[PDB]
Amino acid sequence: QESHEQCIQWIVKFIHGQHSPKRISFLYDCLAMAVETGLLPPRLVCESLINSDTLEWERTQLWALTFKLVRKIIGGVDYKGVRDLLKVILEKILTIPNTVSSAVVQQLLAAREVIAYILERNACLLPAYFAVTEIRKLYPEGKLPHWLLGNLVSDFVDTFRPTARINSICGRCSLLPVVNNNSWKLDPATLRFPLKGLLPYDKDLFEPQTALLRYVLEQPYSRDMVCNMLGLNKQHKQRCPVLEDQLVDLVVYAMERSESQLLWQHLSSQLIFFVLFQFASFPHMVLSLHQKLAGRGLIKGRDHLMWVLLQFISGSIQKNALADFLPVMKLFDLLYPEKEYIPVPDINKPQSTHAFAMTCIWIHLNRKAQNDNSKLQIPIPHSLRLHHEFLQQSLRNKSLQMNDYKIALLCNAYSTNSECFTLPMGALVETIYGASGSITPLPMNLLDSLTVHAKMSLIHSIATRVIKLAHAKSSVALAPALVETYSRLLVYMEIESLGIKGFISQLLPTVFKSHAWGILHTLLEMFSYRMHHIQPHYRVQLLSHLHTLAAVAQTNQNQLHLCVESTALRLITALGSSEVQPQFTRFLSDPKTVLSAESEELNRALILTLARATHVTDFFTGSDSIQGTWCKDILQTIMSFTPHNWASHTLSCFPGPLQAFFKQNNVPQESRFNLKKNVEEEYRKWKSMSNENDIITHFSMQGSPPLFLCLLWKMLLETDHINQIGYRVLERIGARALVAHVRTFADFLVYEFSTSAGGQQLNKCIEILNDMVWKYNIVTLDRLILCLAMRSHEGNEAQVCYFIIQLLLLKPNDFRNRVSDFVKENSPEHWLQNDWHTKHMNYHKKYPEKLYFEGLAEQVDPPVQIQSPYLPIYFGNVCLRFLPVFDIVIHRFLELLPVSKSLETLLDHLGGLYKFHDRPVTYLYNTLHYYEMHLRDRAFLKRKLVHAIIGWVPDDTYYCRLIGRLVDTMAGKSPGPFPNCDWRFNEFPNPAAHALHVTCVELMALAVSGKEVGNALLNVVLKSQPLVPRENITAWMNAIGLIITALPEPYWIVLHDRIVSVISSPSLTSETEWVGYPFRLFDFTACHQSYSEMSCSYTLALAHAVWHHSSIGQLSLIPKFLTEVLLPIVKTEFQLLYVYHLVGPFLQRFQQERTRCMIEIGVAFYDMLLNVDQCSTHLNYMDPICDFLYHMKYMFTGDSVKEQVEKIICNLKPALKLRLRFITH
Amino acid sequence: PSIHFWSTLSP
Repeated sequence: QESHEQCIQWIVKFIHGQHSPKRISFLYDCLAMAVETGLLPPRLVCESLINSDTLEWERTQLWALTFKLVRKIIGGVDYKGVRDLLKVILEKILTIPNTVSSAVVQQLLAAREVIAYILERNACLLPAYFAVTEIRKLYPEGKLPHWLLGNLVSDFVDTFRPTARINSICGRCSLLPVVNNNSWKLDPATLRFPLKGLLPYDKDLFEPQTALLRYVLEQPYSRDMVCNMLGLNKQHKQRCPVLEDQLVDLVVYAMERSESQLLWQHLSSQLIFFVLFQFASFPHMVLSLHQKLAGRGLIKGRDHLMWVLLQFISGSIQKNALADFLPVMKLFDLLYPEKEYIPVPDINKPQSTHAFAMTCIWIHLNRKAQNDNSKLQIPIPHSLRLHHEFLQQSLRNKSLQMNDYKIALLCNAYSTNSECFTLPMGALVETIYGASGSITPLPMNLLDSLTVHAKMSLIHSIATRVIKLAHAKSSVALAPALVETYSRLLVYMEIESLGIKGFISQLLPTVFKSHAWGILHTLLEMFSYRMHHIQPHYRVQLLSHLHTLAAVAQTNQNQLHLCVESTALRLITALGSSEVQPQFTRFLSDPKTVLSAESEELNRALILTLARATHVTDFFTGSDSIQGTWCKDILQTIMSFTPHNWASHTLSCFPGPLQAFFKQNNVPQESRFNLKKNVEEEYRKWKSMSNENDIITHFSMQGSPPLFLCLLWKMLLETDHINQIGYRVLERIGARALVAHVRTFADFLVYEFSTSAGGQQLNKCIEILNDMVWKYNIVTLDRLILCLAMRSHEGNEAQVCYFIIQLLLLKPNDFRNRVSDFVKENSPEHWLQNDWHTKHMNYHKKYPEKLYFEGLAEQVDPPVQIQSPYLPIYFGNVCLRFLPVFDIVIHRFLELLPVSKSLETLLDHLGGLYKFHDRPVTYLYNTLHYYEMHLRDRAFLKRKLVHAIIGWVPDDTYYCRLIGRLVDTMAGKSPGPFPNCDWRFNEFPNPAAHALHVTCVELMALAVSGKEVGNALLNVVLKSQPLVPRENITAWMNAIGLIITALPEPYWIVLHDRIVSVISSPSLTSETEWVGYPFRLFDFTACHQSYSEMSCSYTLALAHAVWHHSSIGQLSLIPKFLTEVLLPIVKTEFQLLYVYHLVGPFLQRFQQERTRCMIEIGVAFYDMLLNVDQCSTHLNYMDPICDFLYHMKYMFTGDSVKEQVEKIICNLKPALKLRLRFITH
Repeated sequence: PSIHFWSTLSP
């Protein structure tokens, strides 16, 4: 049993020991007949004869006899064994030398005979996929096969190109993404697309994706995306040579194109990041750059290149060894051959800093050589003598101003030195150090001229001063220039260790622990009103800090509570759609960190942000349950600490899982009758008391229902004044506890207004409400309006509530005057101004802000003196605080239909305040995407929402221009479809993102249907038109796919109709026979495509682009489309192959995200094959179809589906049954 | 008081 194989091998070598050819042949024949009668297992006998150690091509007769025997006895082996025998036979035959005498060549064709038999498809001993994968594994792409086999192996590999084409995307190398701070992953070894299986793919798919990587690297804030793309984890010094080479080539490309400041800053930042995170070696990049630039010729970008090098040399020279920075001298020798003298540039231009880069580099190198002295000294370059003399003379002069860039040059040159750096730093920082008297911050152009080391020194000084002042417990406010300069300096991302990570992780906790409450308020206001680009995790971390600060530390002050509430609301509302899930999935363990205990308004705002993000991202498409998702625990813990109900109109727009969650978890509501009875009883009890302490204790007791604002309304409705006791109760209750009183006052106001007359009875009530807001300063306008708009009324009550909001906003002059003045005397580009503080004092002096009930304190029969000191205010006011509330009010007014007319008046009167909005374009994009069903009929409501915030059937030229704008934006044009914008301060990091969002907003604002918009967008390519040049059609398809994927569902659903129209076309329906595979039918890069095959190929390519740019939720409709629409209309092989080409390449995505869809797709493919087999007389592409099915089972599906496919396979015709017999196993 | 890339606000 165990020794049978050993005995067989012993008999084999005993037979092989003979020398008589006739005797050997007779023994072989005897073994052959013993095998054919079943005396020996075929696997064992073939393995023994082939793995016998005595077999060698010198024994020609023995080799030939053994191979004819294995050919005779090879037919009874299971396919796994057959595959192993194929592998060992190729391994053995690989050892044959190229030069062999022809006297034995005919004797060594027995191996070719057995390989020919085993690779015959008709016999079907094993699946052809095993044979092709073994052959490809032994012989990779581009390797010429062994001369004995040649054409056999070549053509056998050549018969799998149809399968390799099915499993490939059309024009994949020319599809580019949009970088926003997945499907674009790349191999970190050779920049290859990860290809599944060993199939003979196209040649272009085996080349590195240098173009794609370069395009990604050219965009700002692409660091995280490129790390994710290349699969780099911040855990070890990977030191990617490919990444180093790409960075060097990008620098060379930029210098060649030099023949702006933001661009060079972007490169300097990219090199800084990649050198810091142990992904590149600076000396290695310098040496490679030197080799690449040697013998290039004209080089005009030397100053910019040396500035980029200085940005790292100055920062890292403090600790890094001097040997690393040595090759810079050789690079200077190459790029600066002049040996005469360089003239000193004018010091009145920003370029002066760039022109002094080499002198600064040498100064730093000389200083480093002066430390740890001896070894080697760096002599003065002969050319750079005038520059050194100029710097020395500038340092010698003790009276130097900021009119020119002498300060910047000295700071850049002498940053490393300590003694020579005090004078320029003092001259630069005293003006902002000096509330202090400094009002003019450092200019943005001056800041851009400085180096990274100078910027870090400036921020370190500012942070140290802030910490020292906070620890000193001094009441002096910070310098407005200092705050503005800090806000400006916190934009650069290369200083993350000190800029924003140190601002959030250390500075804010230190100020919190120091009990400053003035520094903390200034920092929070600065974050709210001056920070533009913050990483999402930093934003969420600060949101958690804000929530815990509001909860604890006894911050029972009106101003601090208001600042925390407003800041938290702005961060919650400003979250991105694609960022919510990754940011909130980290807090899955403890949602209470990112949630709140008492701010029902903040929790509801978070819920609304959740709903809009899930709607835009199509997270819930294909699902009808909330369990198993990340939203479940967050919603449950929101229901804790905050039970609330959602109105019908505001709940009907939520996704299905959200609606299902909120149908249950319903909270009972206090009845209006009981509310009115309680208010009347509290008023009668208030008027029945005569003491003072008893009233204060009774009406300020915690746990009593919050009815005191209702009592204030009831009092001054009939007596038109408030006693001193009312002020005492308001002071005692506290700002944090007044929120519940405002919340109940909202419902009481709605009930009272609904149950009231018209005319005088409303004019009086609205005048009372306006007086309470402004004259008495009881409650602040944005808080009141937010609490009104966050209610849960129905129908008539909802109309009354929104009417109250509109009347409170527009009827009096108090808010309109403030908005008009702020808009008329202020500008939003805060980084280009010098007198913001003077404008701020002007506005605040004209309109003072009251937060401690000053008006009510004054209007008491004995006047009451308020002695609560104010925290400093630097940036914010009521107009800027009202913007998120106005966004929410717009959303509610859109949700309710009868109040659509009031929204037009509100926009016409208060639309100028959006000039100060952070992300107006993104806000409109989200608003139009979310409310498409509601606004698709009210076309006039749009063009009014769009015109107020940013500011006829179009022909084909309009759509062509719209696509071409994004095409040229992605390509890169010197004029550009859009003017140059500062990505450090704009909402859009890239012109591509800016153009995409603007185009989507413009398309959604049109008064035409989504079907027409989508059909026209596809028709731009699918119907021949002028001004659509060829040879760039792939990027046109890329732009169309991007736009249509960003567009809502009624816009990208037309692809299914287009696909069906192509399926039912005569090109695929005709029964005309073709020679060979119809390659040109499915290939868009063909010579001449008539019209019908042109339409088919272009439709395939457009579908590939759309489904490559689509999300998984949008891809979830493909299985249902395939099962319901395409299944009963596919009857021909051409249609079957077309569907295989359509859906084939995208199985990998389904495998990674959604498996049930993959199973359904496989079952649908098998049913389609059965339908085609039944309808057609015979099958001509059995081999491609079976190869694709085997590849599917062996790579994606596995043995997952067997029961649903056995019945289908058993009903096929005998030829297909013979081919597909191994799928069942 | 060296200020490099690998420094932090905490002394």
